Amino acid sequence: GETIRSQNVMAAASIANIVKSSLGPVGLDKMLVDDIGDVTITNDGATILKLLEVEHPAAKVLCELADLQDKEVGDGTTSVVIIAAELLKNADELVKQKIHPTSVISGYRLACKEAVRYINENLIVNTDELGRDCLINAAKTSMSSKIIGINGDFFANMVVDAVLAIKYTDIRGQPRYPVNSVNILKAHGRSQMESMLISGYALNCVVGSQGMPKRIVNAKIACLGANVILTTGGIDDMCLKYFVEAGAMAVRRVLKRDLKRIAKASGATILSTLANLEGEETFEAAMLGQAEEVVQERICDDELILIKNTKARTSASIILRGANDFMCDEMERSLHDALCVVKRVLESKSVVPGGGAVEAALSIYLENYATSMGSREQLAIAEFARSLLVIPNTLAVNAAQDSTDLVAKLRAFHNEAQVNPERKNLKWIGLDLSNGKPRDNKQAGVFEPTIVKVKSLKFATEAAITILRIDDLIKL
Amino acid sequence: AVYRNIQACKELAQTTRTAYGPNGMNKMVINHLEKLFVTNDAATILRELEVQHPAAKMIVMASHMQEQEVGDGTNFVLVFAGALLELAEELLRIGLSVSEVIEGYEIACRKAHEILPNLVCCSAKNLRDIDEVSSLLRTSIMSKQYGNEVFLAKLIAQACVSIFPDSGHFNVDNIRVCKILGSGISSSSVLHGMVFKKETEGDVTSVKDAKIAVYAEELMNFSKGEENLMDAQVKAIADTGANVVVTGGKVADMALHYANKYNIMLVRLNSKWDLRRLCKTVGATALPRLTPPVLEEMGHCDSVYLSEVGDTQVVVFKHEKEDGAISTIVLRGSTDNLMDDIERAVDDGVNTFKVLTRDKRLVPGGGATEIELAKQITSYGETCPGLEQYAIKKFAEAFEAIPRALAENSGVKANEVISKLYAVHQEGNKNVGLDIEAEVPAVKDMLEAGILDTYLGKYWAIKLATNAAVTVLRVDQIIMAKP
Amino acid sequence: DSSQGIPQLVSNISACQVIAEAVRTTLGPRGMDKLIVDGRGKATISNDGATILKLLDVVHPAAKTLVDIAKSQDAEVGDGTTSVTLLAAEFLKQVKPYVEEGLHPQIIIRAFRTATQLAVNKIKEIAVTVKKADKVEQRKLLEKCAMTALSSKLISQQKAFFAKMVVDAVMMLDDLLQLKMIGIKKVQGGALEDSQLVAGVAFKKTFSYAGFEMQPKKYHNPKIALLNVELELKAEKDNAEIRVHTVEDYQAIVDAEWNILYDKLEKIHHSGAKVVSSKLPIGDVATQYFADRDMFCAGRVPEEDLKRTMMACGGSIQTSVNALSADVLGRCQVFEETQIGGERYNFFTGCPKAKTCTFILRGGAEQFMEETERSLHDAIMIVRRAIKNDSVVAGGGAIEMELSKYLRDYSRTIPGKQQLLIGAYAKALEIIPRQLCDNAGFDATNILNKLRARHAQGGTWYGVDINNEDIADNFEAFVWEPAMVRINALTAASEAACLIVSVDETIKNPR
Ligand SMILES: Nc1ncnc2c1ncn2[C@@H]1O[C@H](COP(=O)(O)OP(=O)(O)O)[C@@H](O)[C@H]1O
Repeated sequence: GETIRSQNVMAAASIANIVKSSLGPVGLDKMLVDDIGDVTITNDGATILKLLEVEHPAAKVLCELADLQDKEVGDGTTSVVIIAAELLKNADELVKQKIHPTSVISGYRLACKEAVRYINENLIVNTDELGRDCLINAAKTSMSSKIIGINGDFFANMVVDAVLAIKYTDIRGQPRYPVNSVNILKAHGRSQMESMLISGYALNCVVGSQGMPKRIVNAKIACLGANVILTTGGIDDMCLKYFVEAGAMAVRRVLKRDLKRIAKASGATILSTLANLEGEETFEAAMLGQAEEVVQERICDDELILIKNTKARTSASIILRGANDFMCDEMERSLHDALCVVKRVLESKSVVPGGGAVEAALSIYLENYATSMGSREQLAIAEFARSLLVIPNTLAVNAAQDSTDLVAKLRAFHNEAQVNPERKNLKWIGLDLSNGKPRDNKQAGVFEPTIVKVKSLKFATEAAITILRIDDLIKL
Repeated sequence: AVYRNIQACKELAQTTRTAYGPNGMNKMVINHLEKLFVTNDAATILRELEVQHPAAKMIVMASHMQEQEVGDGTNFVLVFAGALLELAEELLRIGLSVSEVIEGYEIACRKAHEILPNLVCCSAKNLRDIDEVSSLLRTSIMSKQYGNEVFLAKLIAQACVSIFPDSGHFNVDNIRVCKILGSGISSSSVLHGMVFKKETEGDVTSVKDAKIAVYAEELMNFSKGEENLMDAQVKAIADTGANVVVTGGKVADMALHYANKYNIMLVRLNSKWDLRRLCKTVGATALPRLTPPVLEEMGHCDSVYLSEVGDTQVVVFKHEKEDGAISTIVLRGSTDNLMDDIERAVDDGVNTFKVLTRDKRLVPGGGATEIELAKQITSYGETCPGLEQYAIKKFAEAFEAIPRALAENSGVKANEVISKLYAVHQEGNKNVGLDIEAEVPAVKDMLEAGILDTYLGKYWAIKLATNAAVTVLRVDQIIMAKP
Repeated sequence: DSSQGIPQLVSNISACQVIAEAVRTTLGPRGMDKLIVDGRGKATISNDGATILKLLDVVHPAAKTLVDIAKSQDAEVGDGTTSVTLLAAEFLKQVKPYVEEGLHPQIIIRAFRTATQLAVNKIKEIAVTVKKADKVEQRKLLEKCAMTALSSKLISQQKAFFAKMVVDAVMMLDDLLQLKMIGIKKVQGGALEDSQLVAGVAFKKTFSYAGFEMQPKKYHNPKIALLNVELELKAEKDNAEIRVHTVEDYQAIVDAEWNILYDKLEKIHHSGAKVVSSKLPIGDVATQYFADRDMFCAGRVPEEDLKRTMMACGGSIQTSVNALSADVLGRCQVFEETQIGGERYNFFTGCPKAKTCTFILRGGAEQFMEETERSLHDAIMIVRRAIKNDSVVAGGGAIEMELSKYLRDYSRTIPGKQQLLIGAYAKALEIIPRQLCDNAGFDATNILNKLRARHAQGGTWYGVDINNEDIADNFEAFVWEPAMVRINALTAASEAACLIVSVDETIKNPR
């Protein structure tokens, strides 16, 4: 009914207002007062909906909306709920104008069909790997909101050098980049310019006895006449004295992740026990490494055993020397998170410029597509475009800017591109969330995957069809 | 019972806070005479909006003094005063007294009167030209009737230039405006002397007379006796020699024949206010009886004739032999409601230059000089020791509310405007005011645009506004009595 | 009684919507009627937007703004007030959710004045002047437009014969066309084919007194007397009552009473009035005076027909017979009492100042003759405005769609706050072709959705067909409207909306 559907709209309208200001990097937080009394404050919108417990059947459709998006993609689930929330506000207005929900469903499915096509006609391929570099520029913008920006080209080049040396396919010619990355640590080398990049993983452990040398160029690395012995089970004092007699550099009580990273970096496999169920064997030339040089570097208060130039490493190690504890700690997370920006861009190879440019540019093509279909599908496809402009309109408030200006300057640049393909027209322009202005994402480096924007518009349109397909209310 | 007086004046400002500036909102004025009016003039709001709270009446009587000796700055009286008391509540929240705050404003009023001449950048050239008056009257057209900046700038200039040669004799009472139903503003014109839209009832063309006098058998016998009675009245007028007779009431069909018999020009004016204008120009008063032949109550005019301007027969009352200082601006408009709104913008322009008959000094507006004035008063407040710092510092922030009104009324954010107005003045870029634009929150130089206020107007506007905030704050409790 | 801010504007927005809803279904030729009752109980059934608002008399001030704006529409155009108030309120509805989003009301005025000036420039771009297109005579093309105005009406079958009288009725007038000079009279009986067109001034002629086979009707150069005096013997206004104390004087009291009518009719013979068109009735005795004196007379005529005769013959209506002279009498070439429809009728043909005409309507029912009067008057208007203004556009809601395409496509390339405001201004222009489908019973969803698809393909003159539930070229269908009308109407609409949006506070003087 007209009043039953109005209650499903006002119900879902408030769910989006709860996670409206939580989306984006400068989003507002909210308190999560459970039934006991514990208050929890978070900024991410995905966990808000997980703990947002409100009894309404029309609201639970949006709870399962993000669960399916969390498993496949795992990001941007909050923006999926806002798109579907605003679509029903406009769809109910169609019903007020004597429009049946059936015609709105078929129009939304075609508006979603052409939305994927127009995205595919504005995609960008994996590039800037050889011959050209803005990946420097792509990572330089990732760290503009921190104090690290005083030295742009120095730290920016370490991001490109740390993401390229870790290349490995390992599955059917997939190549992505693993969850594990370079081990970033800190130091006190009296300055920030002494930060050096080494193309080899360093083990944060001590060499044991002082009489043995901290340098060895042996090929055999025994991972549990190999000199570099690694064992998490522990080695006895009388046992280490025999390695002094043998000339080996043993390390005991090593972490499994640090040993496995070395076994992956050295090409070895972790040996659990020596006894092969009947006797005793050291497993020679079965799980030993292949390396050229192994030396420990003098680090302040936490020495690192540096291994260099293995057979296949796909790893590195950077030392962040600095002046004070504040200067080094802040650049750790700015260096590891800014590296994750280009990591996914170089991996999931079909990407697209985001930053509000997708939903804004789609509002122009689908507007004209409505005037080409007809037959009780124009107002449905026409209003699908106005629902997508709320995402950049929402970020306009989170960025503390004029709500109406940023969305409009973004549309006028994309409109000139459709008039004619000349280079004078601005193409692929986003919005700078840190400053509140337009910004060319191709030069700034605001890229996003293809599976994010495509699946979000499908799940948001499919869920809104479910809430609008409901046309009855029975209570026992 | 002090804050209740502050909340009373605070509400009175918020009504005219939106009617300030060129992008100000209009007001749905419902007259007490069962009439509807729509305008954005702040002076007309208080005439109809009967504010019975006597605490706010002190601000209204100050605004009434802004009509005497000056014809501009009415929003300054209501906005600057209303913002002074809003911040005064912030002081009493801390625990300050009322006398120290009053004394701090009494000192700041003396500091503000000394900074204003320093910000006088340009002034009028004193050439009595039409381009000089029209170029400077753009400030009076602002916020009274937008869009007619081109039409009224020249129309108002034409009536004042005829009197400027009469040095020290320019007055608003010498410029009487008339309005006629028409297509629009394009059909407006300007004429000399007194021009009335009503045509001449008689067939007399021109006359140079100075005497203007403003005012079954038995059944057919008295009917013809009335024709002899009316003839005896025009004969009594012919005995006096008054060839120009202004009729206030209705005219008989036979009187039109006798008016042409003795060669007497007969003009009808049904509007009483138009008849009152003749009382103060030629000396002829309106007599109640049927044409008293009183030679003493007749006026003096060098020439009277009929004219046709804009396809409208209008009688001319000019003075050729005498010097002559009367001018009539005849506007045309289809809607009587909007046509009267233009009539008020004309009176606002005539009175703007009436003050410039004195020492000609002008100051740029648009948030340029108000922040420059608040920037210098804040400097005196920082170094001046004693408890007067809190009152003088907030007296500068009261000047900030005016450009904040120009920002919000223009749809522009109020905080972003003052942040940019203070940055340009920190570098010394004086005379930089807010640019009127719904999309551009930037600023520019107002002197280059041709926006210049009256230095003599801001003086009395800042004095009467601050003295009203003292008169309202001195009264801490209103107590009723029964005579 | 005062209120300001955001919610005050909503009171004026939602108040103007009620005025539009009161005349929402009256737009178009097949629009629904409305019934208004005064204190006397008189019920008026009509679909005229100007008559509805003139009798509603809403005390709310915001509603009075649209009435004064529509009053000017009769001055600048002449009609079409329903399109003004409807389109004036549609601008206020689409901007309602944006007022609550934190936007200032004055920002919309900079957008409406931008779109209003942009639309007037586009009207002159697409407008086509049609004077001698394909060298078809103007009298032929105007009849093709007259049949379109009478299409889907009571005389749709024989509309080809009626069209000859629509254009010829205006051709007999001078260069300045005027509908007030055109009269329409209804005669009981006869078929739709038995209709006629009288270039002279004819009246109902309800004179049902005696005097048959007398008063010779044929005159060569008669003199039309327009009197307002009753010429009855025992007249209610002309009588005598004297009381004397002499038997022989009572005879004289009837003589002096007899002299009231006799002397008054004698001045009519002194002036030489052969035809007397009087407002009040004429008794049976006075009818014989004109018969014996070789004259004609006819009373019981409304005042509407006397003024049509006043400007037709060039005379002036006089009250009494004393001032009856040649300066107020008329003149014509042919005058004869006709028996059209079985009833007697008079008409003056060949006057020097014959700037008027009369249309005789025939039919077997009075309700059929009333609808044809407005259908015929509607066909004269299309023929009237087509002659005065040769530059016309695609009417029937076709031009409102092109304006919605131009202002929307232009607002897309306009950065700043004007995209959703001019965009909503373009979305509000689509309501006229949306409501004419509702006012005609058609499904506005299927028409408007399919109508906009043709303009994207390039349709500039495709619009709504009032007859068939489909889309057709309104320019080829002789559905024309002037350019100045759509120009002067759109500016008045934005003048009403911009004046309502500019107002923010409501003030009431207690008295
Ligand atoms: N277009 C504009 N540019 C700059 N300043 C303006 C503009 N329009 C109005 N103002 C400012 O608004 C103030 C008030 O103008 P006005 O309406 O003439 O006086 P009041 O507000 O007392 O009626 C002026 O001091 C002027 O500086």
